[PDB]
Amino acid sequence: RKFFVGGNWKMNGSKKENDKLIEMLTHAKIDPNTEVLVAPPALYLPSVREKLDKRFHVAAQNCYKVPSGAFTGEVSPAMLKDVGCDWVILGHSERRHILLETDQLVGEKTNHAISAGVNVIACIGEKLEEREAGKTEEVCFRQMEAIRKNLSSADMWNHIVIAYEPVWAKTATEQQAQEVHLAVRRWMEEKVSPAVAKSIRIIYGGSVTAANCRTLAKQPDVDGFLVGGASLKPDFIEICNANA
Amino acid sequence: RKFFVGGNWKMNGSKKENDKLIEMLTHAKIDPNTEVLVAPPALYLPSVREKLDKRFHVAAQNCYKVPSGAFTGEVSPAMLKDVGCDWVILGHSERRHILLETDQLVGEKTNHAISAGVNVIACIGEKLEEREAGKTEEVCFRQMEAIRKNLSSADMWNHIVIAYEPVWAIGTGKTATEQQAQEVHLAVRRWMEEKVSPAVAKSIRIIYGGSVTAANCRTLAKQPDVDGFLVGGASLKPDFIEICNANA
Ligand SMILES: [Mg+2]
Ligand SMILES: [Mg+2]
Repeated sequence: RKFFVGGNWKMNGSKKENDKLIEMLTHAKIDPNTEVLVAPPALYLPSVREKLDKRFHVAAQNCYKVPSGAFTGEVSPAMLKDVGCDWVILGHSERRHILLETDQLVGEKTNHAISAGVNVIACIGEKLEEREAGKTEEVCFRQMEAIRKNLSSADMWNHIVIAYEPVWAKTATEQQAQEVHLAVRRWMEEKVSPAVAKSIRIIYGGSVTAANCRTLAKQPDVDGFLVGGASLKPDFIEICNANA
Repeated sequence: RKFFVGGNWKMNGSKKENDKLIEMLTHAKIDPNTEVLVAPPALYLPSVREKLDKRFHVAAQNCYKVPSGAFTGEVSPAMLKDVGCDWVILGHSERRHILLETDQLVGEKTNHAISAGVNVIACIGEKLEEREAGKTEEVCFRQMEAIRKNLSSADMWNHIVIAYEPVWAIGTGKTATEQQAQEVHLAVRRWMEEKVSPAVAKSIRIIYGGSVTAANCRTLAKQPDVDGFLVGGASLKPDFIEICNANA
């Protein structure tokens, strides 16, 4: 499985700061076997995609579940493709828990994006009370099932990267991350197919820093990262190189 | 009060379709005393603003309530200003009722946008079951109060346009008459007079955000407390220009 590192800029960006990050990525020494993605705020997606070499993916941080219509404030996968973007992050913990997105909506968006030619980083993860009640697997499997049930065909998994976010984190160890990634992969093996489970990337979306990335990368079922704050700093390059 | 017409493109657009609308706006003949605004999807705000004559306002269809942070998928007013856009639509009925935005959240966003130098079209309106229970004013006043209460000072009303959406009509087979529209606009202006000030009530634009068409716009525009429109589907068509000219 090809190592996959996505930098989620979250609600951070400006012409000035984006220029700095683009120059950092353009001149950086990055392991050629790492797939690298960045996700700027929607306003800046067309410009970042125009300015970055195709070696880098550029992802939206959200999209909706139909190509057009009366949905003020929403953007569709067709618009992403229009501006050269072929990736989207869906179901991020902030969208589920702050902006109130349901499991079903994330699954509907995922199916629609892939149908429109956009690959999906599909995010899952449990909150603190859920982990403490022993429901990590119950919650993660429920979120995964809502995606599985909404896909139009089993080949769509070739266009998904699963991101596990330990929302509950209190600090998640590399052992705790590996434990969930393994459980999710075994779920994929049973509910989809061994072939998909073996090939699908499951990336870790907890706190990823220059200091902990190499230990996390060595876990056998951790295939990369969905990076938060470090994506805005030169440490992102070290994280991109965590598997090398 | 200066007549104000905003076109809400909703989730419709592409680089090439937007260029087509920009050409329509550029070649349109419009009364220079009318304020005209368009609101493209967020991906297209910088390109639309760069390409479209500065005589037209360019608005975001939504934004969030702090300048930056851990809010994946949200954009801030500071980013709007960074790409030259100084307007936003907030509290649109689709965001309230489909995306579940609260009265308080709309008020917090409105305050934050204005704080950043972004003017706000603040949308209000009641649903049918609320209207049939005699709660049109109760609902509209509750929504307005949540905005008022969250403003950092009453001077922020100089940066607000209120849009009344008759959700009870938009979302059903009913049509709101121009008399029904005028009746709500009058009550909202009187709320402004009583709860804010007469000076603010006299100057604030209250635009109608129901079904606005080439066929009904002139009758709606002549209503004394209707100061313009927030246009939906017709904003994507040449009919938008007739609506921009509805008061002349
Ligand atoms: Mg021309
Ligand atoms: Mg109707």
